[PDB]
Amino acid sequence: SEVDLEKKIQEEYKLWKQNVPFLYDLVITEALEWPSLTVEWFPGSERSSIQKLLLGTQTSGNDQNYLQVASVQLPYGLDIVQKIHHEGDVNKARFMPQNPDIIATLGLNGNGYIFDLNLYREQPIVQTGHQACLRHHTSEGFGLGWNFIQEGTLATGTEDTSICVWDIKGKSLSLEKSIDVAPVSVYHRHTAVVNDLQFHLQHEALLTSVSDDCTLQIHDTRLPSSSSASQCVKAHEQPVNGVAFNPFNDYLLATASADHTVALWDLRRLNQRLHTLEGHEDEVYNVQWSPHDEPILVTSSTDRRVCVWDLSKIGEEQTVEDSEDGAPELMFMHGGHTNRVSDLSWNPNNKWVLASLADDNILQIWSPSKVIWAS
Amino acid sequence: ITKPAIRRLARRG
Repeated sequence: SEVDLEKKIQEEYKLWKQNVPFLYDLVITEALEWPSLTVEWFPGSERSSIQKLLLGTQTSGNDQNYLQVASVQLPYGLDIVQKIHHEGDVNKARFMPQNPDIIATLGLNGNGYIFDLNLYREQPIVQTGHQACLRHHTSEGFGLGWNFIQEGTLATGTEDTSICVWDIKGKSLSLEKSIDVAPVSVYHRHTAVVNDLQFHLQHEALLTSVSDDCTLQIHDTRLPSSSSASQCVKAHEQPVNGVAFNPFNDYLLATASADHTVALWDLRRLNQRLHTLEGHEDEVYNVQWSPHDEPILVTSSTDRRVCVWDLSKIGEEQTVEDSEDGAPELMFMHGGHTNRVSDLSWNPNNKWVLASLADDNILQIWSPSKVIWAS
Repeated sequence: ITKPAIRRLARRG
């Protein structure tokens, strides 16, 4: 029960601190005023470097929401250095890979938003707010993604079950006015909320999506909504919460699901799943590939755990004592969070550094000891 | 504590 539950929750929490100096080379912990459902490291660092994180607020109507830029002290604190005004909770927020100055958000009531940070470099607080509002959705969502080959093109996915594809390239933004933007495409191919979508890293038109309708689908954004999804397979028997393309292997991808597991997939054989990562004991909401090492990925869940997985170690055998503890591929389990985990982000500047968000206002920037990952 | 015990502690959480 809940009361019984909490006591258990901490008591092992501070057992976790006790254990930290052996397990982590780094652990930064911040309590935020409001929660954040979204985190993403900015590329680049200044000089012991200092780096930047994209963040948001979840006021729930109670106060004004903020898209936030925070800076961290990395080899130890971190502070919020910019707050831009935001319509509704920042459901998720991602920078343009071509230009991290450009930010896309999914805001209140399904609205897309575009922020230009170059417009307000010096200001601590930007009240002006967004530079553009992406029109179409009618419920709120979390599926947001940017196109790596086509500058200025992005996809959104929502509880309204649609997927919209937008093109903001060439559209002037200014502190004068917020332009309205209409989708270039609108795809109805799901029967429930589109939970996550993502553009393929090395292909202009390939867009993958997953949903509560248990499907993994593959869309060719060149074809009009008149067409169907290029591929649609059942991926799990329960809702699929997340999808990630491997940044080194063009055909390898992963799905996180409410079945407590992560499935891995070869793109050209979506009819028979390659492998299943068990080991979470509640819904697996999120899944992310290391940008540094192809066999490495990370999963977070409602079981308040974050798991780091090494796929080299599959088809590998070991003592029963370890079988008690998990698969040979489970490398690291972060226990730093005392509530379900909202979002994660691999640090692209520093190998083996991760940011993670919990629903009880905690931000953590941590790194598993070098013992455990280098061999 | 020692490297093996560390590497399994990483897996029990």
